[PDB]
Amino acid sequence: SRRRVVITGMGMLSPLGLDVPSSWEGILAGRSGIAPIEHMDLSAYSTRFGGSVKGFNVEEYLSAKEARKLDLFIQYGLAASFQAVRDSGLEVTDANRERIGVSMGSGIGGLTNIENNCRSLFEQGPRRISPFFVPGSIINMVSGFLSIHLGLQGPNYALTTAQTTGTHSIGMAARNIAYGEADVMVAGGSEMAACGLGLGGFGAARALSTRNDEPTRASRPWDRDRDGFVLSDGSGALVLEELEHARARGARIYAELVGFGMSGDAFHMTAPPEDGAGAARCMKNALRDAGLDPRQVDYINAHGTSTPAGDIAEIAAVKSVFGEHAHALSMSSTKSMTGHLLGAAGAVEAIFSVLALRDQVAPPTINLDNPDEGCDLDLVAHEAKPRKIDVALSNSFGFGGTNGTLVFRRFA
Amino acid sequence: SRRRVVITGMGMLSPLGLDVPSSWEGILAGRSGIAPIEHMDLSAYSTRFGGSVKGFNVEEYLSAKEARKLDLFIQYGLAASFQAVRDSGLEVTDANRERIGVSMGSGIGGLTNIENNCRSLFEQGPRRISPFFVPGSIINMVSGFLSIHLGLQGPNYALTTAQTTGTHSIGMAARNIAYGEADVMVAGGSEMAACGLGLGGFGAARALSTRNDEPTRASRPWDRDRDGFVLSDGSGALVLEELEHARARGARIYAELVGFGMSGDAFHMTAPPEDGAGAARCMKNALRDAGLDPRQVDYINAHGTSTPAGDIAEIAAVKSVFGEHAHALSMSSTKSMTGHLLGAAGAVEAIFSVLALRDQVAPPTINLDNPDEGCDLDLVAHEAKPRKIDVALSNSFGFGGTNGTLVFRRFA
Ligand SMILES: CCn1cc(NC(=O)C2CCC2)cn1
Repeated sequence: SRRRVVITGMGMLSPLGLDVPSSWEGILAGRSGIAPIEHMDLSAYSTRFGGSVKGFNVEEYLSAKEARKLDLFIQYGLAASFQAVRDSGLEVTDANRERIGVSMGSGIGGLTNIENNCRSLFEQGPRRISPFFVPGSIINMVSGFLSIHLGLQGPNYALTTAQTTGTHSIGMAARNIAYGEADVMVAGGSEMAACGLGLGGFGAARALSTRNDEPTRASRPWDRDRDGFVLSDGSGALVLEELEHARARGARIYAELVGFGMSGDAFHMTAPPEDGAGAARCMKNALRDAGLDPRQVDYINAHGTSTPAGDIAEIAAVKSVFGEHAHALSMSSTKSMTGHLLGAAGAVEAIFSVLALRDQVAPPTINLDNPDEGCDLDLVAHEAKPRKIDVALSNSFGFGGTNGTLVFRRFA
Repeated sequence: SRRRVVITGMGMLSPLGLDVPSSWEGILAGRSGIAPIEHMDLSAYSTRFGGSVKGFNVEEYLSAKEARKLDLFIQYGLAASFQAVRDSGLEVTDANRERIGVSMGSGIGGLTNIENNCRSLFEQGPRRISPFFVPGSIINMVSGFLSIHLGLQGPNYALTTAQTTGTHSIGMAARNIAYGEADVMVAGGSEMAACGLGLGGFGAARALSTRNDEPTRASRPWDRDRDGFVLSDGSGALVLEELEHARARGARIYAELVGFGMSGDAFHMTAPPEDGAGAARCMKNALRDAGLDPRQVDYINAHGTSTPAGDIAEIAAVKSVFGEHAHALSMSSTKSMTGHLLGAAGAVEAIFSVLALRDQVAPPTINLDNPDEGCDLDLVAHEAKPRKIDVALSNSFGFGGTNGTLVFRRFA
């Protein structure tokens, strides 16, 4: 047997806003957070734009001195985590601190810090490298710093599954609670890969949109004129909680997390199979885990990265899994607005999936001006669609053919 | 309901050998793998030695075409994974490929590749960053590449929990099998952090031994003259398999994985608490998970980093958990010989713990010339000790106060 898991707290930094409600207001208005990247010379680069977090004040969370020790991706993950825990109303005590853990991940981790410490090393030598270089750059330090700050003594770990990180982080945290290893987990992901290395690295692979002239139109999932993904920064964190634990303290419950699927494509290092066999296996695994028929799914938050092969693989996967229900569900890519937060994508998209349930509205896929060949599903083109949503899926597909699917259900 | 998990295959690169048997012969003979580093000029560094993998031939494992794309930490993790899968005798088929997954992690990942690409970026511009920069550096690509080349379609993920990574990776992979999410997992870790940023960043924290003039004596866990950890490179991988699956195919079973614990110190970003409270909580969780009397523990493969505070915290934790039985068990640090493989430490030490069970011998803590105040347990000083071992425990502790413990026992 298995315990039930609900969402009692959410937190976010995104290109749309410095918290959940501002981000979500942008999402339902079809607003783009994409813009040319500032305070950075990108002349030599084929991509000059992305989704930056705008106006982030780390001193709302940390002293300047503790903030100086940490890469931006860690600052962003801590901000989302602190928001989520505050939003949950949870009181940590000696009676429960061993039952409260953290799993906040990242796909790429501390590139900005690595870049700045490379500058020191090359020019001046190793004696200029910061003493906090390692602990301030390693991916497990969101989980680490959060546990130390809040006194959390439960399971403490971090996933790194590239663009699947946030989805796997939340799913494996839900398993920890379901199987009695924890009663509460803070789970999600964070990313800040807008350094030369991030834009240069994805740029060297020709993976990014190069629509420098119209950055807000660059992320156009399933549109025939798409030319790759848009790199974005930020963080998402959820408070996952055992149902009886949440009820006993009178928690506000957003939604129930009923299913989690994982699969490997075993296909290609960076490309998904054109038929989306791996994504179909992963969604079937998640629905089986939830004890739900494909027909019960109402809303899918796609991975929908705006890459040629990825977007078409997801259409094929949804048609394969859902058959005669494939057109009845609504599927949208919020990456059309936020761009691709890499390891944080799954985290912010799980939050948008939960709010789709709260508000009974499918967020839009903006920029979907000319659907590509066979992209004929309800992709919620251009504008939000109020509709019935009892069951919402959130899919992530990443490098190494790593797949994750979360299934959320309305709670009443 | 919870299934039993056995070890059917093991694989390793270490500073003592290019496979498990060669490494283990070095362990039982008290041999040091530590020597001045040859691959780069460290005259400006305060530490100029570590545990290198000597004479690694990537063309035993990978085409020159695949190998050139991948950071050394990925090559090492693939070498160990391939060894472990071959050692297991498992045949991958259409009938079982969806039930076989991988969880190979790293603490730091592709720091050499990222450094070298940062050098190209700063000197030559973004168009000289490798197209393989991202997939060839990010931590999840051991799991990814292994899945692509063996056709593993089970759970595909990667942990990054600093010096706890290998232990967490193996434990969580065992839970996947226990709970029915997979029947087989390849799990462990790999590390190659011996670049300027690695040695420079740990050096900036004054965390490394600076015994440059006697490298083989630098790693001296619980010795009063210890002055920090020794940085080492390599990989460990285990094939974990559900018991009845292993029995059904007539697998050779090395041992059973009976217990896994995790805990967070919630104390300090890098420092372990002096009393080892988090390590004690972690071990108690693992022993309760294994349904054991603590008196059943015969051998402990310590974390044993050769740091002043870490080594004494572990003594305090073992005394607190085992009481009078702390005086009857044997505890040793194989890091005395291998140095600290960081995210791979828990993986090679899990293999050493299984071989302690196979061969009924406690590996030595070499260099333990003068045990420090309170270090009065059986620490197997200097020479391997043949003894009865029914139950072996492997401990890891890392930055962020993250703790893992694995419990293995003989299988008959
Ligand atoms: C992918 C090719 N491959 C090569 C190995 N080699 C070994 O297992 C031996 C070398 C030490 C033990 C396994 N797979």
